[PDB]
Amino acid sequence: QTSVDPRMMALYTDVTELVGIEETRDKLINMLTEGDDWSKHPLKTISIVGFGGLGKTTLAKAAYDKIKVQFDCGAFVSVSRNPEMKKVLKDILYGLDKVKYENIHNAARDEKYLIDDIIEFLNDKRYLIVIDDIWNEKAWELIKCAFSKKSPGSRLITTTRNVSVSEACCSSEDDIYRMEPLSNDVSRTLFCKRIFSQEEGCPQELLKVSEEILKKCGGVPLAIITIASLLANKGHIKAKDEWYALLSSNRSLEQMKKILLFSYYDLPSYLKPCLLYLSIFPEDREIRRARLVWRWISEGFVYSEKQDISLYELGDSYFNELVNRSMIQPIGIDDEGKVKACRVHDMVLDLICSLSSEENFVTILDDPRRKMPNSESK
Amino acid sequence: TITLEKKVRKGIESLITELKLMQAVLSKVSKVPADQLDEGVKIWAGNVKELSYQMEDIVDAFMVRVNGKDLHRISAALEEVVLQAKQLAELRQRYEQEMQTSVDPRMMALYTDVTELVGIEETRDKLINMLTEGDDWSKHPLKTISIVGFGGLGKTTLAKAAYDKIKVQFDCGAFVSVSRNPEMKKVLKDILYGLDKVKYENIHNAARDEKYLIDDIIEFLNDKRYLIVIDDIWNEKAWELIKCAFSKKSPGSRLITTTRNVSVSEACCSSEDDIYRMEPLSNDVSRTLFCKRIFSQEEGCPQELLKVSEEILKKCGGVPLAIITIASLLANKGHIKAKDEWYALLSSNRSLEQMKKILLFSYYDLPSYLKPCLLYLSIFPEDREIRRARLVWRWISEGFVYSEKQDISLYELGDSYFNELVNRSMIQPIGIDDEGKVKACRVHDMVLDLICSLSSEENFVTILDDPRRKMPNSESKVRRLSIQNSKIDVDTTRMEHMRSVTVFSDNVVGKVLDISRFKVLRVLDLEGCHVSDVGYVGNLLHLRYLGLKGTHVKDLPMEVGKLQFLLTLDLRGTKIEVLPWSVVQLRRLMCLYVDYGMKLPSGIGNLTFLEVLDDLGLSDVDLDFVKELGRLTKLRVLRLDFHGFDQSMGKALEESISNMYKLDSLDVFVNRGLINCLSEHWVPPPRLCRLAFPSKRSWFKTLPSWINPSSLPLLSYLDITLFEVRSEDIQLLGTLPALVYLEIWNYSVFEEAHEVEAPVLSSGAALFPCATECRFIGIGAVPSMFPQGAAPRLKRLWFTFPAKWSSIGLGMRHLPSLQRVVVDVISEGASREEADEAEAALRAAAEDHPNRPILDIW
Ligand SMILES: Nc1ncnc2c1ncn2[C@@H]1O[C@H](COP(=O)(O)OP(=O)(O)OP(=O)(O)O)[C@@H](O)[C@H]1O
Ligand SMILES: Nc1ncnc2c1ncn2[C@@H]1O[C@H](COP(=O)(O)OP(=O)(O)OP(=O)(O)O)[C@@H](O)[C@H]1O
Repeated sequence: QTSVDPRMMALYTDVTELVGIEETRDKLINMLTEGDDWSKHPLKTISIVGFGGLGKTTLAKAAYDKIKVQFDCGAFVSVSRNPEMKKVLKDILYGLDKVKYENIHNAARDEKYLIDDIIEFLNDKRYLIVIDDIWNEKAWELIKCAFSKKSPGSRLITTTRNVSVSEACCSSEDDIYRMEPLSNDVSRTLFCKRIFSQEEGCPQELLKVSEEILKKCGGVPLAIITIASLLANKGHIKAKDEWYALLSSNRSLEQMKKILLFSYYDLPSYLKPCLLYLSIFPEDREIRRARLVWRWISEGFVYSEKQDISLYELGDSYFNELVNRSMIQPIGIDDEGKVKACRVHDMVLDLICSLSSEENFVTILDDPRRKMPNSESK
Repeated sequence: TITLEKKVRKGIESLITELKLMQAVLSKVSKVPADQLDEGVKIWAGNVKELSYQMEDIVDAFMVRVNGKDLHRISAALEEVVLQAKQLAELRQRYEQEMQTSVDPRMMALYTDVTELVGIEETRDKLINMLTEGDDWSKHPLKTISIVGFGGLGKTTLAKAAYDKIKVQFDCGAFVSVSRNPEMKKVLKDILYGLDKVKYENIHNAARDEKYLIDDIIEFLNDKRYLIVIDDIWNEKAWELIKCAFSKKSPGSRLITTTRNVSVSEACCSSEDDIYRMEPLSNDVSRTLFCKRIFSQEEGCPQELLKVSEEILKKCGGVPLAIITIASLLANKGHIKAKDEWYALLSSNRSLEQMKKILLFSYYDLPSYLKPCLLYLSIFPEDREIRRARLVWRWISEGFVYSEKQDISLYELGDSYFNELVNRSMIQPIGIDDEGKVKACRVHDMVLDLICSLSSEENFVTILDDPRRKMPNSESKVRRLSIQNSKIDVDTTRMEHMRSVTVFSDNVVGKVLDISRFKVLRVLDLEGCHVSDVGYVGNLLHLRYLGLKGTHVKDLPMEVGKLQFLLTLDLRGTKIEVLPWSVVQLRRLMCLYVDYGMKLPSGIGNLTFLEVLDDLGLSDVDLDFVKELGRLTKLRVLRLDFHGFDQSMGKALEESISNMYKLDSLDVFVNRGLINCLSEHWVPPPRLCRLAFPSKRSWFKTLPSWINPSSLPLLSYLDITLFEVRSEDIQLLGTLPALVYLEIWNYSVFEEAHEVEAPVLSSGAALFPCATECRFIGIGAVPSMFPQGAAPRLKRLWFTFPAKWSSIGLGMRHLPSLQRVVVDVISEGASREEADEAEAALRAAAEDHPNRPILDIW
């Protein structure tokens, strides 16, 4: 049969296991209400952006559960990558009132009548609605119709991985919240709590390997949690040399890989090679963009049939699109007014290296790891 | 050599069958919108198209040229093309692996805010008045209104506005939309659910046939007033079925329908007064919409942008969809773009994709045999207008028009194709031809861009402009070429397989390119160019259309007799005087345009199949010529000149004319004097439909006797100048059944010194059925002409009135439909004091009429 989205179980995680939410939760809550007469201003929309595994839907869920009391009706809907609009509208309706629209998932009407139902139900009410995991523009363009009328005091929240989608949702660029990774102390406490759960005392021999591992994670809660479960080995903590072996180099790991690969399976077909090409450069350094663009043009990944196009600006567009989908961190400003360099997360780099190795796209030569392929003549 | 002949025949028959199959497949493919095809099928279809072109060329070569060398070349080409076909088949089979739906883009527009519509109030109130129209509207029978126009014009918006405004004064209503390929069950369920959301709340899950749903609708509407809107009807069967639910009679109920097709609207409404034709916005309204959309708050356009703004607004054409999309494109909500960027856009995103997808519905709906005929319009320049006869003859020459019936003329098929294109609101017709049909046509500019892109993606047509649209980067096989900017230079050494060349340049460099190398041509069109002489027209052997109009050609090579296939030969405005004799030997020839100053050779009787002959000389000609004229039997248009023609032999000419059974139009031009032909006891052809004598200085005597409505049952046009008109001559014209148009001159009033005599009509009613215009130039009377109310369709009247008759009444209430009157007064007999008296009198007589026509005294 078909499997279920691995991100669904995370909605049933206990609340006493979240480390550093209070600050961000209260900041978002203040961004929503913001005043004493917030219940008299026009409808507002907030959006949250970042890369996968950063903790967006967790924060939205926290704020929603905290302040849902001060409204009349609300819902918490999730849109996937390839959505069916009927399903989304039925989900909204069933979330607004479980009794009246109890059998709404069996009705067979088109989108116009479902939108009319949503409009009629929301007349003269304050509502708080969260829409999750939007992946492109058409979906929002259609769902926006149900919130066309004006309603003083109502609020919308959306979460996404794509930046242009967030610019299209919100009106002002002050209504965008950018998720950012945890600090070092918070990450360390999460780690300890996750593994040394009760002692919360790290032995000394493990300190420096712990620090290098935490640096490799980068403050992303998903990676921290998965590696902590890997090293926990609930029966027994592993040995120091085994920690070293892991650093140099299961269900949770498969889940993390499957989750991160959503952004790769979503790219247009002409952008997949341009991404794998990043597995040529070493780990932590940064890459000049001009080098990348000229090498892409030389390899033959950039072409068009129009008569009046310059390949340089096509390549630049490809680079900006890769940055747009939150798969690359830009750094600095070039001497011609553009980005200077780019960085890549380390787990993403490992995924890319494995993907590109499974197809003879690139062969790397390190002595400890990644030696010559055993049986390959080409 | 006997064996070779037998083999080539077999190969050709095989190719013909294969061509049929390939065309079936391609037509099947070309229906799917581009978003549902996969790349494999698309690539394979392109290659199949190319092979089809090659095989057509081989078949044509065999048909024309049939010796040893020819048969050898043909056998070689046959073998090669068969091999290529097999190879492509294997290639497709090698990489075949088997391994949601979007929403209508027009749906979001129903949720647009109402404060963003600019100029609705007037049209909205006009439609509302067309619906109610009175105080007792709630007691008249059921009425149906329809709205027509092209896409993006604002039909459903207007319907929605009126509906929301007046829905209160009814009991029940609904707003349903039918798509292109509808399911009738879904439409009926939609109506039911719209009428009552509570009772029929779960109606979309019921599973009954159409009969029971129709019965439910009929039972619910019993004893109620309802207002129902039905949207986006695309053909006739849908309405034919939905009409059954509104079969009973219900006083006070109303229906509205909106559509893009004209025949559908004629089938919905009863009277042609219940049709609303949407028309684009004016210039001021369009400009305010533009500004509002972009400069939203300032509403102040900077000066440097004024003229580019005006050119852009002219290109949009007043269609709200285009205005809105281009305004969003130039807005760039972050920042208004720069002036040079505006220029770049003018010379040359989500909203743009949506607009293209919306406009392409009318293209994906055409029958398969009409899609090429539309793409062919991408050959002509942007804003000019196109003659329809040119189009029709070029379509026939290219091979787009064919049928298997035995008794059909391709000219009327082509005319039907043109009228169908006009019917679907994809072409704007302009003017009236000299044979009673449309003259020219225009195309919207965005539609033109869409057509150009579509036709370019398939090597259908290659255009040559220097700034944009240069030679294709990697293309060795070009079939149809269109030269518009003579600045470019052409290679024309790889273009072996041309089919059609057209030059639009007044420029000298236009005549520079060599033509004798295109050994396979079908259409040569040099109309307007300044070429001087063409001796290479022979040795082409494949032509079908030779268009030389308005060129400086002095004389033709006496080798045109070799072109055994030549449908059209157009010589007008050239400097030719005598046609070469070998012209007689063009057995397949269907159209001959020529000036009356050119000498035709003798044996013209051999040119059977002639369907159109223009401006015969008829001067310095013997009798056997006028007798030969009687052999062209299937001839539908004729024009004569009678210039030097001796009027002693008119009887033979009239017999030869009476011999042509199929015939529609006829002209006779005579300089002066009395016309000494077409005597009485003539028996005109039965199907005649248009007759004209544009002389205006050569009169008939009293009237031809053969004008009785039995001999000419069909007639919709007439133009005669009589010597002296009687009173019981207009009577005979009243007897004529159709007679849409009419124009009579009285020769004695002007050239002689006779005076205007008042004609009186008597003994009858309904004298002029279907007479929309009448110009009695030389004779006039308003009341006594039309007693009891006759000609209840007239719209323009021309008559003369002496000032003597100031002391007959000018009451214009006999005639309801009057809209325009043109008068001229003769003031020498009566004094000025009677003159201004009569002027004010007829002015008041025009003012009392409810329609309030316009006057002109002259
Ligand atoms: N502050 C935190 N403390 C502990 N765990 C956290 C915290 N924030 C997030 N997590 C954990 O991170 C995991 C993934 O987070 P989440 O799925 O909310 O990120 P996301 O932005 O929704 O990812 P995606 O963009 O793929 O939907 C969850 O299992 C959650 O338990
Ligand atoms: N008077 C107006 N002012 C502003 N916008 C208008 C006006 N009329 C129409 N529009 C806009 O034009 C767009 C298309 O109009 P509409 O779809 O009603 O035309 P239509 O005749 O229904 O087209 P189709 O024949 O394809 O259904 C709509 O988005 C509407 O907002």
